[PDB]
Amino acid sequence: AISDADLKYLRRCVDLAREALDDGDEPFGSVLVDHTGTTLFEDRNRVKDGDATAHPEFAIARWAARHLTPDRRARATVYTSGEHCPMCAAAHAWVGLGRIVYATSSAQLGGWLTEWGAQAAPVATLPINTVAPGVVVDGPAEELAETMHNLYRAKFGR
Amino acid sequence: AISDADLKYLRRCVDLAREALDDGDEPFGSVLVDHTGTTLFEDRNRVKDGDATAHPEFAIARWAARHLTPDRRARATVYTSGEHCPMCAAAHAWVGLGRIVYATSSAQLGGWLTEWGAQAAPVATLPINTVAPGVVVDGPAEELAETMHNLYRAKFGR
Ligand SMILES: O=c1nc[nH]c(=O)[nH]1
Ligand SMILES: O=c1nc[nH]c(=O)[nH]1
Ligand SMILES: [Zn+2]
Ligand SMILES: [Zn+2]
Repeated sequence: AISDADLKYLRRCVDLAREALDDGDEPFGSVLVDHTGTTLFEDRNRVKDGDATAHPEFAIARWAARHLTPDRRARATVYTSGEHCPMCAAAHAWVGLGRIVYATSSAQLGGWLTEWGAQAAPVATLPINTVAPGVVVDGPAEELAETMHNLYRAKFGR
Repeated sequence: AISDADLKYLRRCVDLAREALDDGDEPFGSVLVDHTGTTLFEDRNRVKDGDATAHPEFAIARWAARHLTPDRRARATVYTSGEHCPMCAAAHAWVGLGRIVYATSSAQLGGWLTEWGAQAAPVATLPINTVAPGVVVDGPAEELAETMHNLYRAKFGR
């Protein structure tokens, strides 16, 4: 399901999540990749300037809306370190992007938060296909479960 | 309870939706109201230029994160002609806005779209509280339902 190439991109997402963490933001990174394997756009979380909606997948949906034809959007892939929240999953579906691949699920992150005693997000951790039934979704990647546990702990578990 | 003040704001939302319809956009309008009864920001749907995520409730959330302190956001009210889609409900809860009042439910709109044989949105019509469990939500308003049915019919009927 997750190819070797798919892993390479998820690892790039983990590196963008790390840049975010190192810069004071939350550890989420995301990459948009055309059908050919060329990276079109990369972004990471930027909520530290006060806007909690500054999620990378959202910015990818809007970048694609402005710069890609619908046909090209349907055949592009979004890679993300963490599974799209409902905001990001709906935006993705609204603009007509294609396959999503995630390293860790929002269910896992949900679970990990409570284990540390951290406050739950005000947004439910709904799987992507509850929000967006038509989207092709792959993940998680078992290889990245430990790394993402560590990253998420660095930010949310003290 | 939807009060008489609330209904006045919903009627302004219906007017903004009609402005969207006359401009060639989809009929959605929303208003952000301070706890003092002051209108702070007003917007409507702007998707015709090709960005399908140009929902007014989402513009409200970003304007609020930019312009209001967290505490002022929590005490302000968002009025909307149509119930927040999952993208907009999530954004609202991320930035920590308060009460939502809507004139017509996304369930009502979904049923109407099915009657017209209109193609269903790529985003599921989840109730606000499925996405954002902590938000106080009121509506629909029985008195504006037929009015919004007519505006929807103008855009989506066939
Ligand atoms: O930047 C983000 N991307 C997905 N979910 C979340 O809470 N934050
Ligand atoms: O502008 C919008 N607001 C709510 N739902 C929708 O499809 N569009
Ligand atoms: Zn998100
Ligand atoms: Zn919306």
